[PDB]
Amino acid sequence: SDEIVWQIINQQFCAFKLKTTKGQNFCRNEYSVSGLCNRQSCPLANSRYATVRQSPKGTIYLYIKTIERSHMPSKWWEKIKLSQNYQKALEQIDQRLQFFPKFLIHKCKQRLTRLVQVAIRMRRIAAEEARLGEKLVPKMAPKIKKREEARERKALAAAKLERTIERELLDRLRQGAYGDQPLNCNPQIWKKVL
Amino acid sequence: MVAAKKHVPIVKKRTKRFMRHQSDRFKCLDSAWRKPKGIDNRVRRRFKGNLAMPSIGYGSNKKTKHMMPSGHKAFLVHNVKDVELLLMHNRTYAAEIAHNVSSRKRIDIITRAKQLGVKVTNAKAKVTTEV
Amino acid sequence: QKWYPAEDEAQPKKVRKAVRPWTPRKSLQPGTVLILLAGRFRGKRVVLLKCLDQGVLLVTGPFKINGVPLRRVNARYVIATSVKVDLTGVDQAKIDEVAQPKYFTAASEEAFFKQGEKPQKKPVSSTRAADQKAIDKALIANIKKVDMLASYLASSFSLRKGDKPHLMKF
Amino acid sequence: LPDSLTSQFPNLFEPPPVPKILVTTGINGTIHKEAEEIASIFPNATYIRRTAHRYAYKYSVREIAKFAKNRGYTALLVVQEDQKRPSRLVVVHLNGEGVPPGPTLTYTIRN
Amino acid sequence: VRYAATEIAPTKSARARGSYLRVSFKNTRETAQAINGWKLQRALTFLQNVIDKKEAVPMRRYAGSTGRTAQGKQWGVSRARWPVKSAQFLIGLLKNAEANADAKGLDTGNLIIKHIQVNQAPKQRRPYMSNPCHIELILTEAEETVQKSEAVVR
RNA sequence: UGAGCCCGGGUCGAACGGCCUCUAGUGCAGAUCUUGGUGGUAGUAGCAAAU
RNA sequence: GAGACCGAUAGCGCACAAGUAGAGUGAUCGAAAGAUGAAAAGCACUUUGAAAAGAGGGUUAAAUAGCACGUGAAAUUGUUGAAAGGGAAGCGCUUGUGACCAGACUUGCGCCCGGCGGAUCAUCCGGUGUUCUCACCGGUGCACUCCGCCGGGCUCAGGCCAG
Ligand SMILES: [Zn+2]
Repeated sequence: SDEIVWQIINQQFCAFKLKTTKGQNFCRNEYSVSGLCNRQSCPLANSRYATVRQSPKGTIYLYIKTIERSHMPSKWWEKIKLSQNYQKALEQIDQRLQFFPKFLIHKCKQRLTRLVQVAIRMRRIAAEEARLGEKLVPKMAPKIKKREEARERKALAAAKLERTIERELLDRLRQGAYGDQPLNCNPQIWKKVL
Repeated sequence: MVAAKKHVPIVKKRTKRFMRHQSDRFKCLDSAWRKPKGIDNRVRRRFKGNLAMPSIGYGSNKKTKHMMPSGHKAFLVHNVKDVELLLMHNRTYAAEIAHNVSSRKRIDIITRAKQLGVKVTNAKAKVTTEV
Repeated sequence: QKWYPAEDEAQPKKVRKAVRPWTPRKSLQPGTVLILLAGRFRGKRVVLLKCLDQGVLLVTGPFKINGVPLRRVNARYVIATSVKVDLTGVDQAKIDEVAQPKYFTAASEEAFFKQGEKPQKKPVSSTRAADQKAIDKALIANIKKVDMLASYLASSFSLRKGDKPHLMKF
Repeated sequence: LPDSLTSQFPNLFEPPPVPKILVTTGINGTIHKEAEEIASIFPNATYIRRTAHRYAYKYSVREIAKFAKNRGYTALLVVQEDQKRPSRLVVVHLNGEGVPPGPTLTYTIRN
Repeated sequence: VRYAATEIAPTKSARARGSYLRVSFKNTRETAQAINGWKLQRALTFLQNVIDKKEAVPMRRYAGSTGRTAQGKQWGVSRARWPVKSAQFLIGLLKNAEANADAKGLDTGNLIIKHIQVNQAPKQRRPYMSNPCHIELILTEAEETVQKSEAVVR
């Protein structure tokens, strides 16, 4: 009944389906070896299936599903640890997925390659952000932005900037902060002050 | 080397939009295209010097349809799980964060997409750099 | 190589486009006086030493006569005249040496502090200057031996009124 | 019941020397005229861009602070942009002699 | 990027407003356009010399052929009229802005009319419709000029 | 191709969207179309009923 | 008591003063009109003046939420800035000029030494869950193997446009 569940999934409804307007559908299922909704990549409509997933520890595993455990949703997948050596992991995928469809083997090798490349890229990126020290933070929220705009308007109104500058300059002129014979003002102006 | 895929050159047969006839004169007429249905309408009869109508001959190449000038196709993302779906399609698709995604979720999406090697079109959204 | 192909990236098919030697014009002979049509030495008369490959020509307008250093130029940007100067005495070994396609080629505190500053115009060389003198020595001697030619190579070519290049005899 | 200020910041609080100011921008900064004007505010201030071209080395603020400390600069100013307009001001006091680079004050430029 | 021309300091300007005023919009707009850009005392004398009959107000956009006298020679407009009530309302708003500038601390001898805007108010529902208006004028100080000092050598 | 759709910037303040099906009071340029609002005529004709 | 109903030009004419205001001699006819804010905290006080009006100042998260009050479209209007024109304007195709805006490949991998640290390495030991042969912990050490990290060295691959 692989074909019947495929017809039900593909032509009626699937909860793992992302329909895009750009010419491709995507599979939201975590065990999909390629995140695409097509006949060969369906983890549900294929009784024998294989995928490659990476644990939060960083260890990458190969997951194999057979027809004889298909009525056992808690026992669907057997998990096999893949080696850190890339070539040895490729040969492990070749050995465990012997006599499988060539599509599943090919996509498993591609997914393992992409996961190792993403791990290397992640290490390089983490080193670069550790060296630079930059970090993205959110901007001000609209309520906080409106608050700062209104209170800055009120503070600018209450500042009286030019009057304050003129008053402080005249105050500095009175108390002799510029010294005798000030270079700032005319001699008649300094005469009037005294 | 990280870019889009090798693709055939992007050719747009027409860059302008098809405006509705007499929509520049009346404010009650939107510029969205409406096919003229009058018998003596010279736009419908295709007289010289008039508006062209949209035809299937104006269609884009199937190898470069829906493709941005960078070569990627836009993929709308609402959360981190959505950018994870582009693990195997980092060279064919670019992430477009949805307009109603908050700032912290945007930071989560941008960080993960950089690690996955997926371009983000609107990465200059409501975020800023702290030293 | 190291990685399995992680995406269905099609390899290119084998192109049947081989590389065959460029066949120059019959007027591009060694020693022919050439009129440059483009560049910063535009309009200056030089002497072709050796025809290189893919359209490139090794030319040198004796620096003493006209200020054109040992340089390369595309053949589609030169006009070949009927005057051919004798190259007897000019060392062909030196010409072959300069004719190799690598002669005209080339994060810290100072790297940061040099950002935004104008690059310095480099002085030339002590061996390239000697190379120019080595070729020019015999070339200038032959050009002086030729009647009236030294004043010809020092004058820049230009078009006057009424002169039609289609009816000329360059 | 200042004393806590001069205990916490003895370099800022025996007269300080003449200031030499280095003004820079973000990583791929586009505010060159704005940062040049902000440098022209302060006496003895030079503006140096941070990346030269698009695909060059990305120097960090700590590296630039050490570089300017080794060249006798007194303080480092970083002008960070948002929508091609100045948004943040980062003032780092490089100090001198054996004192490490001092306190960093981060302000927001709004209007 | 391009930066817009920033507003003058609020310590150097004085604003007056009048809303839902029961005067005709067209006559008030023409009167406001006549006095736009002038000095304050000149506008005071013109509005007081148009309240009592000496001086004319020209009309350019909302121009009706009513009077053709020599008083329009100085404006170059052959159509000139004398609205009265708009002059009183503009006078009241001008002394309001003068009081605002005196309270704020501005020199009232160097005040010029930076901008004066007449907008339409909601129409009075009584088919005869009244045309009230809003008036928003902003006076500023004359721009002050400071002589430079010669640059020093280094 | 198109009807349209997605994102950025501003404003705003409590709900909303995609997909598979179901359903309909489901798509406007016109009907001397209905209701509301607003114009040129026009500060014109005139000081007339109302105001 | 409910609904695959309507949501203020809809749904009863009437969500609110509704068979009310108002019209007609009368029988009868019959509207328009909802939303501040969480809370009136509904703007004290100083100062113009006769206003259903302002300027400071204050409350509030916010007053460009001020009982003209959630948001605030278009028609239409005013101020400022730029450009063009005076025997129609408007439209299609194609360059140019000015102003403004955006910012191109998201720009990488592999080898060879030296040091360090972990392991899927050790036919090392103990434990847990299992699809019973696969996973996961804890402790040992670096003879081999494999991963990373740091300091040097080298090669290669790289987007677009011209000749
Ligand atoms: Zn599917």
